[PDB]
Amino acid sequence: RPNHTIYINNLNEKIKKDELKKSLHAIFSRFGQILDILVSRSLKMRGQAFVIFKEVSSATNALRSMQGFPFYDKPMRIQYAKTDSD
RNA sequence: CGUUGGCCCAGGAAACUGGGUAGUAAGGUCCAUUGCACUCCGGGCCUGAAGCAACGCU
Repeated sequence: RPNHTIYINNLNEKIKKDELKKSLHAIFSRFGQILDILVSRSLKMRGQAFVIFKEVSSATNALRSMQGFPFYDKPMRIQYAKTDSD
């Protein structure tokens, strides 16, 4: 069940928040329009991020073509989210 | 509050960018976490900032 944004985890716990998004935007800017990419470093939200797309088309593509993309030396694990208040 | 300069932290090869003007932001390190959020927030230790000027606006 596809969704505007996507949920990525297995991300590099050690990388700084602001560098992380930039790093991400770069890797996904090509798929469509990013409404926002959400990045937290708390205990619960860490090693994981939500990037929000313009349209559920980019997503499926991002997801299809980017699974296990070795990113900061670690294969990203990508999912469709479940909500996002756009 | 704001704009222009300073100055401090962070990024950068720079130009330039983000933020800020207290044991806090930040730097280092060790443990614990594979974790679904949208107002934020694990723990230990030794380190650890600048904190000005002119002008303008209710």
